[PDB]
Amino acid sequence: IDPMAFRRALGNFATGVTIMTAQTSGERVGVTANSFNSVSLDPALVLWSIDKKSSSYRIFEEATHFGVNILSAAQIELSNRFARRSDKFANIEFDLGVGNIPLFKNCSAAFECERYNIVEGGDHWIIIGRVVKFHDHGRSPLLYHQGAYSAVLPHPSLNMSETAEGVFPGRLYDNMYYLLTQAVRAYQNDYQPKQLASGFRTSEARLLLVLESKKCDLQREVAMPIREIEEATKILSEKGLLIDNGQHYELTEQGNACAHMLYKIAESHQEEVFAKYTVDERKLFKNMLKDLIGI
Amino acid sequence: IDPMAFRRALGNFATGVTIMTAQTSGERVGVTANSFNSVSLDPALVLWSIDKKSSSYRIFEEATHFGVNILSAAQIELSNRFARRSEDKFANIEFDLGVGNIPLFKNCSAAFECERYNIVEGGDHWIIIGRVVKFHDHGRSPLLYHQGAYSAVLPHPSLNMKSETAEGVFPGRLYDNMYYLLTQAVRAYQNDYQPKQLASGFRTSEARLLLVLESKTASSKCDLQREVAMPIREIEEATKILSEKGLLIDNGQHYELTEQGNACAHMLYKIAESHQEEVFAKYTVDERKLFKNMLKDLIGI
Ligand SMILES: Cc1cc2nc3c(=O)[nH]c(=O)nc-3n(C[C@H](O)[C@H](O)[C@H](O)COP(=O)(O)O)c2cc1C
Ligand SMILES: Cc1cc2nc3c(=O)[nH]c(=O)nc-3n(C[C@H](O)[C@H](O)[C@H](O)COP(=O)(O)O)c2cc1C
Repeated sequence: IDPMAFRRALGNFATGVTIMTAQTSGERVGVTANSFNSVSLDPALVLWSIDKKSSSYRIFEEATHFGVNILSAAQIELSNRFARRSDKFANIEFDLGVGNIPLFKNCSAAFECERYNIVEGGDHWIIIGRVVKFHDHGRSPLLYHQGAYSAVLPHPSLNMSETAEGVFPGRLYDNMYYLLTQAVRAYQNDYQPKQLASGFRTSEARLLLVLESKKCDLQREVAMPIREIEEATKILSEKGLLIDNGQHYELTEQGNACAHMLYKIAESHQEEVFAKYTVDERKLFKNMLKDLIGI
Repeated sequence: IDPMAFRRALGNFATGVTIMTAQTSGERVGVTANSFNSVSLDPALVLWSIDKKSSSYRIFEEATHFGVNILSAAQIELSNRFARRSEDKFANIEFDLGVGNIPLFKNCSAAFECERYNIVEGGDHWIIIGRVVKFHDHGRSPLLYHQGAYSAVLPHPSLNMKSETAEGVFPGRLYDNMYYLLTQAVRAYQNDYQPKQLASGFRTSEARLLLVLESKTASSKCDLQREVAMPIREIEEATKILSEKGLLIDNGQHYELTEQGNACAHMLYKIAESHQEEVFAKYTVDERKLFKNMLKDLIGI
């Protein structure tokens, strides 16, 4: 099967973002990884897949301990730093655990592991580690879905019911916070099928909407790692929507049209339901939304 | 180390929801699993961990193929059905057959038809590695599982709150749309509510139960599972923790919150209302009333 088409199919499985750290001596490594997952509770075992050609596996193989840093939603810069080969720990504060495990700050969780055993896994090494100490902080996590960073949309869905007061799960869910998250649910249920029908994934749409206006700068605006940007710009170039002459990325006439239609789709739901309101009422709704954001 | 405290710490790593299916004959199994993850591209290898006490591993060990069904956000009922041991999980459940008679569900985000590659020991679980021979890429909005509760994906990249120009706040000039303003409003609200809820020592599973049980008592776990969007296993886990804190009473008929539990549910309500009441205080009562009615129009209630 095609490796690229398979990697893009794996993007449907949303995961968190972890950073695997280890230190021997003074040799230190930091690898951003999303192949992490749990295995067993007794004993406490976790695994993750590291590339066989990664220049960091030698230090993971030499060190007796490695750490799993569950990144929070406010650690996108920390994810991109430990995502490209480099002194990755330059100007990066961290603490040391058992086995000199580099532990970062403001993380959602951390798992200090002893190296349990390594297993063959195709073109990767499956590193199994025994958790000897963990940290449960509970901060809002960072997501990685379809090659783009996202966040978790909280609150359970509402019963779409019998009574007007029975729509909410409880009587206390009639709050502004719950109404905002459920408005995004109803909006996402209307926009996502329309974007998918046009053959655009999340990585493709974010680049069309950004490049239509005006690699590190682009990485910080679309919230996508460099590896996913290079992958998506290639796909957009195959569809005749982008030209990568070597200097920068520019959308074609065909690319600018697709970016504007994605704007029409993201506005079709609000324009369809707010048609009964006046122009001043719709303008007030945006001004009150900006007051919630802070702009 | 404590297994329970360790399992709760594992909830910080948000994952999607998959259902592992296999069929031999007519012997059929379906296990909801979030331990799934990718391994290798060449060859295409994926793994997941199945419990050693699972009554379905024997059929997974016998069958030559098993499937990974990536569930979508509208498949919470399908996740809970295949989340409890039953003799006929596929009753009144439509599905198709792939290679090796792999049961494939409909309306999923993605699917991975795999041949049984190798099984590896993994503590109290079996690590099943499978080689992907066929996949389906649909791209639907996925179902999330974080801190023992079902959730959805909050899209769109964050906006630049520290820029010079007013039009430079958005990543592009086309991001000034109502969809983006709604998602970024939830970001600003979550950044204000989430740190305050954590300061009270309540996770997602605890907060959803406090806000639901405060209104009415919950008799059957099947109904409570459908309202808080949490599997039965997490409800029994969280109601115990709320009971340790003196916030819940399980008399045997129905879950009931204590007066201390009712207090914690009200304080979570004030925190969820503090941000809007603080920024919308300049608006009139009719303007704030219109904002809720226009939000309900977006939802459909
Ligand atoms: C979101 C994300 C997930 C990643 N997951 C893995 C992974 O599971 N295994 C791996 O070897 N590299 C993964 N990488 C790439 C690592 O950052 C990798 O260490 C990087 O290419 C550095 O290469 P080096 O270790 O050879 O120096 C991931 C990168 C990103 C952005
Ligand atoms: C969100 C979620 C994720 C789960 N992940 C796994 C898993 O990765 N491995 C596993 O063996 N069971 C997992 N389970 C338990 C399954 O629901 C499993 O089907 C259940 O224990 C019954 O299995 P049985 O039919 O083999 O007895 C998970 C349950 C839920 C709710």
